[PDB]
Amino acid sequence: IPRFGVKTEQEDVLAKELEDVNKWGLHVFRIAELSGNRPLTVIMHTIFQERDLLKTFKIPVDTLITYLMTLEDHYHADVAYHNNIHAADVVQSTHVLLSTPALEAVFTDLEILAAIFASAIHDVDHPGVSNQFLINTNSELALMYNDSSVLENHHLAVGFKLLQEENCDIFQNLTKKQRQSLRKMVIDIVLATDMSKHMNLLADLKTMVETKKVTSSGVLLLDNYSDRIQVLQNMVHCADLSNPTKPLQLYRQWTDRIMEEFFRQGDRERERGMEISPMCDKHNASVEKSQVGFIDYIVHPLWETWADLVHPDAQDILDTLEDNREWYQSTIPQ
Amino acid sequence: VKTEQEDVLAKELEDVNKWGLHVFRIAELSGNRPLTVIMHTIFQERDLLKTFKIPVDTLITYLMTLEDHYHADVAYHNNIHAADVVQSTHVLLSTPALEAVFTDLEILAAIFASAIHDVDHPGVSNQFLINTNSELALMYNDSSVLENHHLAVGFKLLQEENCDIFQNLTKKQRQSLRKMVIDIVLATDMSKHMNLLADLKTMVETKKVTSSGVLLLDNYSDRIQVLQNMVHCADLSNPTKPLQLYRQWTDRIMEEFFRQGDRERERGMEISPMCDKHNASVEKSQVGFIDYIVHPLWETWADLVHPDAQDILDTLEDNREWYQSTIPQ
Amino acid sequence: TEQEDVLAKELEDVNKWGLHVFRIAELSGNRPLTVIMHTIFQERDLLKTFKIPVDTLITYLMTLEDHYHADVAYHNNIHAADVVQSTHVLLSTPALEAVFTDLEILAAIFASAIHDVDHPGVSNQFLINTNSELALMYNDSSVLENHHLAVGFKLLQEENCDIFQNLTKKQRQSLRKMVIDIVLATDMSKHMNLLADLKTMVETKKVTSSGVLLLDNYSDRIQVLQNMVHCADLSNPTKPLQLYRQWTDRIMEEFFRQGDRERERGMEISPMCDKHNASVEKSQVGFIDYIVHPLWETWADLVHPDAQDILDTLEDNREWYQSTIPQ
Amino acid sequence: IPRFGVKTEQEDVLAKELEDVNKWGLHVFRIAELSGNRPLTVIMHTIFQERDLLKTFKIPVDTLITYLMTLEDHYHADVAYHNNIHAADVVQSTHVLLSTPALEAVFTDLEILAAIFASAIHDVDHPGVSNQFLINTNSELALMYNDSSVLENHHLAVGFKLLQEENCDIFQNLTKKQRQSLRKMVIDIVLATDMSKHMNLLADLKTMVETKKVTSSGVLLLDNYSDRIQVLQNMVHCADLSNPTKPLQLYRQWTDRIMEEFFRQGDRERERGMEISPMCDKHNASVEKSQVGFIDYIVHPLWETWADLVHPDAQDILDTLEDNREWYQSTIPQ
Ligand SMILES: COc1ccc([C@@H]2CNC(=O)C2)cc1OC1CCCC1
Ligand SMILES: COc1ccc([C@@H]2CNC(=O)C2)cc1OC1CCCC1
Ligand SMILES: COc1ccc([C@@H]2CNC(=O)C2)cc1OC1CCCC1
Ligand SMILES: COc1ccc([C@@H]2CNC(=O)C2)cc1OC1CCCC1
Ligand SMILES: [Zn+2]
Ligand SMILES: [Zn+2]
Ligand SMILES: [Zn+2]
Ligand SMILES: [Zn+2]
Ligand SMILES: [Zn+2]
Ligand SMILES: [Zn+2]
Ligand SMILES: [Zn+2]
Ligand SMILES: [Zn+2]
Repeated sequence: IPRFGVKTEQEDVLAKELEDVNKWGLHVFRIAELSGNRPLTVIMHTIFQERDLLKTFKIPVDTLITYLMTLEDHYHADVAYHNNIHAADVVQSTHVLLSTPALEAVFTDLEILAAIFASAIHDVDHPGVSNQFLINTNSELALMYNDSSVLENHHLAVGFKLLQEENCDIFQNLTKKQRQSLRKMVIDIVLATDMSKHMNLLADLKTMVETKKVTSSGVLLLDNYSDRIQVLQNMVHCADLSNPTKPLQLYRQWTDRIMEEFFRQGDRERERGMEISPMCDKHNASVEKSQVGFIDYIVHPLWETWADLVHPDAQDILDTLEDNREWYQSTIPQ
Repeated sequence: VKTEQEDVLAKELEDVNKWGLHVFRIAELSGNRPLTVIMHTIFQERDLLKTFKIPVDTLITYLMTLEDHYHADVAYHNNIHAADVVQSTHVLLSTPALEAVFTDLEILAAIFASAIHDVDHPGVSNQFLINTNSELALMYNDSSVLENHHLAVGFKLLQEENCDIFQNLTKKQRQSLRKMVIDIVLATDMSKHMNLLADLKTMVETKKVTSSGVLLLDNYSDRIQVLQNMVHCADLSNPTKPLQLYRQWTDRIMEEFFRQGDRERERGMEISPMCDKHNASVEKSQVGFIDYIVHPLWETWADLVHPDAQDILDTLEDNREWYQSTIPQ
Repeated sequence: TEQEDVLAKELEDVNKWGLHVFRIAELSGNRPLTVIMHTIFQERDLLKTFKIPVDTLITYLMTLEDHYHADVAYHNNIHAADVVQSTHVLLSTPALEAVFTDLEILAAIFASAIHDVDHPGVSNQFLINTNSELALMYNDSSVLENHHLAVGFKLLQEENCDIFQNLTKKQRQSLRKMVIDIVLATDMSKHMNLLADLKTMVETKKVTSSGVLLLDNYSDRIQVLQNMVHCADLSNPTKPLQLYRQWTDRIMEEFFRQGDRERERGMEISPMCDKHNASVEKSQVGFIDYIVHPLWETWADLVHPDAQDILDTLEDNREWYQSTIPQ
Repeated sequence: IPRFGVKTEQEDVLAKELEDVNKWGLHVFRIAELSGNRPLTVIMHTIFQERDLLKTFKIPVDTLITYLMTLEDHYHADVAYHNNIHAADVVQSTHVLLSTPALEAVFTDLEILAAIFASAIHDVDHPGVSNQFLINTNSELALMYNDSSVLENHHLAVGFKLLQEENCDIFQNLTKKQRQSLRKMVIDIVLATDMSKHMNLLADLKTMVETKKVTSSGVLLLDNYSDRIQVLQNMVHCADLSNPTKPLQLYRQWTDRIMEEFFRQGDRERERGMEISPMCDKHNASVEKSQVGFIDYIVHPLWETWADLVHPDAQDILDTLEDNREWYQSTIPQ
């Protein structure tokens, strides 16, 4: 995109926007336009360089860029929510959560690499429909994964498979030991994004906040793998369910996108004479009531528990959530 | 009772048997279901549901399912191109020179084959899939990767819930249908164009017609060959359509080609031919496409059903001039 | 006929815990899974009940059996045949008499028949360490088990093979879910947590007035079915010594081959797979003590006292092997 | 790290057997027993060392052995004919044919590697039944490959797929251009092994013989890829059909195996109520007539043409073929 070794006017504007990668509330949609619809590539690249992950894991730059573009190319541009913009956002969000004071120096570079790589592939090749819809139509995807976390298993499978395309193996220089460890952590994290796992994921997290233990600096202390992976699973899970905690201006865009996607599934289900899934009926919808419900039963209980784990780090995020809830509350038409 | 969108749609569907159907218009009016609507319309028109005892619901379900597997984000190789090739083949099947030459099964094969010939097309060429070591290319050994895939997906989609539209055909019919469909779709791979055309010419030079001018086809070989070229012509019929339609196709294919070029540029790959938006020649390209591929093909087909395709050759030669006089200097 | 007079005679034990499966494999021409599944389907009148054409059932069974590897010493068609017949008997246990619908009975038996289809003779960890296509497809999670399910269902799609063609949509979805639930439960890594939940059920155990076990909701009925097939899969040590020793030789042969493969490859040799540092005897006793017995003891406490003659046979076979531990 | 790729205390007896690696009639069955059923791994290792392919293409020793073991592991031990022994034999036979005087210095190292690799993977994961059988039972395999060269397309896919297992990428150090060339040549060679392409192949070979050209040296002239790949295809095709041209003792063993595999398909076809395939009915078998017919209508016509192409290099191969043909003839019950 440059000319004579100097940034283009667009690149410069993009570079200036990217300066907020370490802040909750990055203008992720602005970055998607500026990057020519390459939010996931540019943001992952910026984060890998910010964290010096290329040197640490000897990842050639071109291989990194080639894989990222290939990964992004596999997110469907025609899907309203579960696309490359959602992935870029979950990546950036995870990146911010990883740098929380309460977790400073808690994770190794490899665990950090896993949290981020997992965030980047967690919804790749999402068809824009739920597991249940895939299950009810006897799709081969459902047949292949025995109707269990179909999409999630698929996202993982594809994320790894793309490492094999020409000059795409960003892990070519890791030892078998590192790769097996990285791989197990990424799998554990992504499978934990299947909402059907939510309740139990939160139950275990609350419990961890009970036996919780720290140091004289308030920094968390995680004994073994079981505790460290649990924090990472919930971290990415929070990032995936962070739309409601973002400045309303961003949140509203996420709401329109998820509803647009749900409504498309409802239309397809109606055409096919299937029962219209919950919240996927544009003729009997309550965008405001549903967002309030989403917040009261899932998002608030999750972030509240997280804010507790890293208290008081996630206070502003928690305040924003509660504020956005009241805003949606006051919007319900009587 | 009316419902406007319905009157305007059903009205447009009235041209289903005519070369020049306003397919883009039908796509809009049907809420983006041109393949479902047109296939179904055509299936009724030819009385196909009754002949092969295809339950309506199963057909509609399979059609929407198939249509759902064409990519909405692909400018050219999407559900609209599929619908067009289907309808274009439906017209070519009714040409006088072939009157009553094909059985109902063979008619079903040419149409189903047209419906799935490009399903799940990613918007990029075989060579791009090969050069990047895509899972698809490795699976098909770099040979007609996409075409093999289209077949595989088209058939596979029959196994989804209430999607087996051939559930009442016999093992004999299913076997015969499968083989014909496979032969037809694999023939759409452009790398096989030159040979297909040559082999077609040799057939015209043995054109064993009747007293009415109706072609004669004995063995499966002659038969399948006409079906392969028929579908091949349908697939390559954009230029022979009313200028207003042809122009939309041209804009669509270029959008897709340029998108591939941008992809290839991003990856540092050599930009494929006619895929560089910075070094384009839309007008010059189209003219060349017509002279070296489309016209040579259509002149041969019209030479097999003479004079059934005169208006087709005329519209072609006309658009050929329109784009030509559009060449800057 | 000179053969079936012997076979059919041997097949008269289908309902007894100790059938001579090996001899049956001989007499049937290495078709124990096809034969035994056939008998059991007639015995329970499953063909007429679900309107399964005879030709279709047999074609599928043969197709299914053909996908069990003849070169694998343990995880072959004989293990499959045996787990089927064993699940068959466990379903007739008094404490469960008339507790399961025919669909459920179908699911349990079908799940048993396909539970190990296309087993390569090596463990999930081996497929994982080698970056095999199977492990990459299933994200190193219950790799073999997911595969067994996929192939089992997939083979229904072959010529004249859909034995569930005449089931209603509801029956198909129900069966499908249950078969998956069962087979995924046979992954030994799920053992500990599957037994813990079985015991928690043994405590709050409740029966009907007729005595027969009272199975409330789906969660309770599937969990009982999961553990049942799991018991059938780990039944070898509870059978008569003669049979049991044949299984030990077979499992050890398969394990040693895997060990030899890991050695040629400079891979760490898996536990009990090193033929140069073997302990066939101590291992069977340890297998019986820390896994098999605890499982069959919790099952005894569930269908008490139905699983009595079996549990004693287990405790005896242990003594025998222990008396063979060198030192 | 052992001497012949695998460990064996019979190493001395194995070494003596492997001395004939460059000779037609190597005791392949004997080598299989001595290598612990690793004839493919041992023979490929020996050939790569002799041709110096590891050095030329920077193939790490351990990567090659791991791949060969993996590849050999995917030939089925329960299949009597299409197993690792047949693959080892075809590899070795192709190796001898590549060394024929009439072809000296004609092929590049890359083309030699392609011919040998293609021979090694040409029948991998063979089920022991024909393409026709897989097509008539609606096998998943036939569906994936639209009933066209089902087995052959699969042999190629598996052979290439296995390069992705841990430490199995023997082509990791080849440039992109080399990898594409090799891949195209291997695909072209293996697909030509489908017997349904036999007549076109032969007819084409005869044509080339008709206008055959030799250089200033006594070697064949091949300009374009088209003439080059054609010779390689016929060469491997000849190796695949070389059983009848080997010392009778070896030939008869091959005959028993193929018949055993054919009858197996025969029994399976009758169990399922299928029409038994030709030469698969153990109840109506004429093993001797069949071998004679096989030699008269397929093998001899092919080797006769190959002999002319490399005249007089394969004169003894042809002489043995005729001696063996008479042996089977005098074995025909009357
Ligand atoms: C901010 O919007 C949302 C953002 C993200 C999600 C996740 C994506 N898919 C899910 O099931 C949860 C749901 C949302 O809203 C849903 C809750 C109520 C209606 C839709
Ligand atoms: C309407 O034009 C076109 C319409 C359709 C096609 C087919 C789609 N892919 C192919 O390879 C042929 C090409 C066209 O023109 C191309 C040739 C020159 C420029 C683009
Ligand atoms: C009859 O023996 C056995 C029978 C069955 C099994 C199951 C099959 N695969 C498993 O992982 C468990 C293990 C046996 O013995 C093993 C335990 C110690 C050595 C081998
Ligand atoms: C050693 O003989 C044979 C050796 C090799 C083959 C090839 C392997 N598979 C084929 O289809 C051909 C066939 C043989 O003989 C067959 C032809 C007549 C009877 C069997
Ligand atoms: Zn998701
Ligand atoms: Zn997500
Ligand atoms: Zn196409
Ligand atoms: Zn097309
Ligand atoms: Zn198992
Ligand atoms: Zn088992
Ligand atoms: Zn072959
Ligand atoms: Zn072969």
